[PDB]
Amino acid sequence: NHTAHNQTRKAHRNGIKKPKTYKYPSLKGVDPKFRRNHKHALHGTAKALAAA
Amino acid sequence: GKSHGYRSRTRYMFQRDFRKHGAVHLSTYLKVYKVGDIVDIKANGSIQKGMPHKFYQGKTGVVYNVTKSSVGVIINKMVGNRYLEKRLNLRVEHIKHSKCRQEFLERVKANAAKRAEAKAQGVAVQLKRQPAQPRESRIVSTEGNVPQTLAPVPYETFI
Amino acid sequence: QNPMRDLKIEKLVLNISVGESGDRLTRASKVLEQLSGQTPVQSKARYTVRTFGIRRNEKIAVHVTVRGPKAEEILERGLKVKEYQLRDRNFSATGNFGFGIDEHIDLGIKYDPSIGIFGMDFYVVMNRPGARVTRRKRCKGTVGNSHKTTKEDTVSWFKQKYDADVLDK
Amino acid sequence: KSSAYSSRFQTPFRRRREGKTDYYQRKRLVTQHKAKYNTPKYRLVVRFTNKDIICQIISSTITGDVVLAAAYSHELPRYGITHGLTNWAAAYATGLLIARRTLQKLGLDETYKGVEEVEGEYELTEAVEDGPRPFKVFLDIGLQRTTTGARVFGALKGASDGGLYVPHSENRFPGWDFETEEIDPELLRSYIFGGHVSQYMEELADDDEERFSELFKGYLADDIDADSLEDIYTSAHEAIRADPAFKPTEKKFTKEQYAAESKKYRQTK
RNA sequence: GGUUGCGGCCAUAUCUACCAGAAAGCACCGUUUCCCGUCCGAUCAACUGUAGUUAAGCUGGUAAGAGCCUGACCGAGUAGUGUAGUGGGUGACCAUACGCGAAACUCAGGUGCUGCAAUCU
RNA sequence: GAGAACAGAAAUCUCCAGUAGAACAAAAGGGUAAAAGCCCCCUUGAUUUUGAUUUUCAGUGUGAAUACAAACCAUGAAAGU
RNA sequence: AAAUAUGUAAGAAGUCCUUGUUACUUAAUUGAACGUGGACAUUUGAAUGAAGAGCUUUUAGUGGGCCAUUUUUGGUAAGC
Repeated sequence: NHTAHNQTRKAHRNGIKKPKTYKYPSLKGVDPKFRRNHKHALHGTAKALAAA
Repeated sequence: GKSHGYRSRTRYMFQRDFRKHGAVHLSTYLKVYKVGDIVDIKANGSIQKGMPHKFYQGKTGVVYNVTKSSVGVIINKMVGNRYLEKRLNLRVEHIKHSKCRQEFLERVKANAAKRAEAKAQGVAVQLKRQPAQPRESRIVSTEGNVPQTLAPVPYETFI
Repeated sequence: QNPMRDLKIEKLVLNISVGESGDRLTRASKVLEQLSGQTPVQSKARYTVRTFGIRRNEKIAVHVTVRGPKAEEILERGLKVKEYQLRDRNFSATGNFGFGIDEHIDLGIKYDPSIGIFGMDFYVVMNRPGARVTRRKRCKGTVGNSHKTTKEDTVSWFKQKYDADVLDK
Repeated sequence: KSSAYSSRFQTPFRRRREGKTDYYQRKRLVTQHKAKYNTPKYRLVVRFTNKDIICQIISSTITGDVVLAAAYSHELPRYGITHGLTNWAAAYATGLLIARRTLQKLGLDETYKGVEEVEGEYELTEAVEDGPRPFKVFLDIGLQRTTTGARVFGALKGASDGGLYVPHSENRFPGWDFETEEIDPELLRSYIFGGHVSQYMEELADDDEERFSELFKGYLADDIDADSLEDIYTSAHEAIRADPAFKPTEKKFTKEQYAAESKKYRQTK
């Protein structure tokens, strides 16, 4: 009935791992009014630096 | 049976400090937050809209999303054998900036300044911190501080 | 002495606790209209007492608060019913005072043979000029100890006015 | 009371003990959208003392508020208004002065003239196309109670006529009938100029002819009759549009001779 | 330096009780025709700075004051507590070794500081 | 607490003190004083579209909440909500 | 208001200068986010260790547990 013996040893056998951050996190949870404009800003920056 | 509410076992955690009740002072609504700022989570029971859970009280996270009257933060949380990234939407009154970063930022500024000083002056400097080294040789003098002899103290009449 | 120091009258509230609710209540309303000129207001019941027969939220009493020049006129015609003989116990610790008459006809009104017979509660509160600092909204404050009105200053003003011979008992 | 009372007593804020600031109102007037990070949120502060009107434009930082532009009613003698400086028309002219002064400070006084020939209609400062948007200030009427026809909406009307884009509605201006839900512009214009003062002047000229002098003793001594108030306020508004820049009063002393005299009476330790 | 408007930190700012405020400001104050609101122009609204006053508000001093804040050869290296022993004791508990280490108290000191704009002998 | 005809322990009115000792539908805990309490006015955001997130958690469902987006509205002088 | 225990940070995905994008934001040629081009790339900004770091697929057994120190709750008390 919920004996927490051996659970920390089981947790620390295969390590307790960090979530492995990256550059460019996902824009799925951010403000959609900002994300809609950030799409157009990235597109305009790409079209500017393409013909340079 | 046992209960697991949203605010269970939270009697002392979400209560205002002694002689600190009432309205929130206006500095909290004027501190600005950008994406990437590291903030502490410290809820108050006065504003019930946008509270964190009782787990996240005291945890430090990184702002990922700024909108009207509330910021969203990212907190690693250990469940089982690994950490999960929890994204959570807090009002500003449960958020204080972390001053743990604003020693490192000013330290970067200071050592970049003295590194640019030394590399154009013609000397060598260290930029790493060091732990408390052992003490050095000193000659303790005896002019006013003549060593007063101490003795252990007896027990009778002290009782 | 000094201006902004005189115990000017502030308001005189006339009050009648009818105890019941009905035709004498509506009559006493017209009595206070014929006396004051202003329309009066009725008050509800705070609590419930079975032995006095009033329940929660029932209009039982009529009062009207008069100010300005007619307040001391009604005060004079109410004092000449008591023959200008007031007690010392009627004066409160904050310097306001009142009394109660048993017949409401002998003020100077005309008599009606149908509107009922009742007494009336006179109460008058007065203070020196400058008590807007408590009653206003922005920047409230309490009047100073030298400017507060007490029982001794009120009975001194009542002795100087009207040649009262207030009872000190 | 007790030691146990005074140890557990929590005093409120200082400008709440003084009774000067409503923090419940100030939170929502100052607190801004977090996605506009350092954008200042300007408040048109209108305050009424017993013989002066204070119209300031005020932003807010953590180290106290910051005044962008202020305009007082005791500089209206530079434009023509002498008597009745806590007037409805004087509140209008003060709001017009702070609007013209703020737009001259920013550089929008040529693009946003507002309305110049005022008839009392309800009209908001519409944005011009392919240019800058108008300056945006939010009015805050202190601890002052809002009633329809109050003086503090005269400064609102004056700022919106000067072209300061204060968002508002018409249902607190004088002349707004609560039955037809419509305003009377021929009454609002009569309050914008001197109509409700001048009408009382000509009524007291033949109803109580000494109380007329005891009220308008400055008007009779300065030879201002009832009908000239319109001509006073119109040329006053024209002078305000002409030169609204703020030049300070020339000081008698340079604030050290002031301090040397004020330290004499200050009763220090 | 005085004052006003808007403030920041929100008692070193509060509470209690006397005294003083030049100038300017603020305030009390004067009056209901109009906008407005009331049992009541008392609050609120409007008009006049005109008849008056520092009496109050406010500000500043004063107090073996209550509180509040700060500091330590204060309490005290005390209570508590992490680690160790085939330590002691029948036991409750205790001592020792390596560490961390309070609090109420006691004494001393203090009683708002400051930002923006305007104005004043 | 001090006062006022009947009127008192306890009906109505007036002043003074009053950091919440009241009230907030209901358990207990938290919160709240120009309010979140008490009165008054106007209303239907107790609405439409589906997403993201927190809690219990397998990071499944159910329940309940949180912050926005695109509409349409309410209220207020307004910021706002 | 401890002791023990606990979140985060200690840089190259960093810091600074300049000016490009945007339908977002601003009274605004303001800001936000992502950038271009330069500069610092020496101690790449505490200690110690690293016996490689990261990732994926698939599957067995298990899903009756007990004892000791310390804290503790029902319990007169236990090998409760």
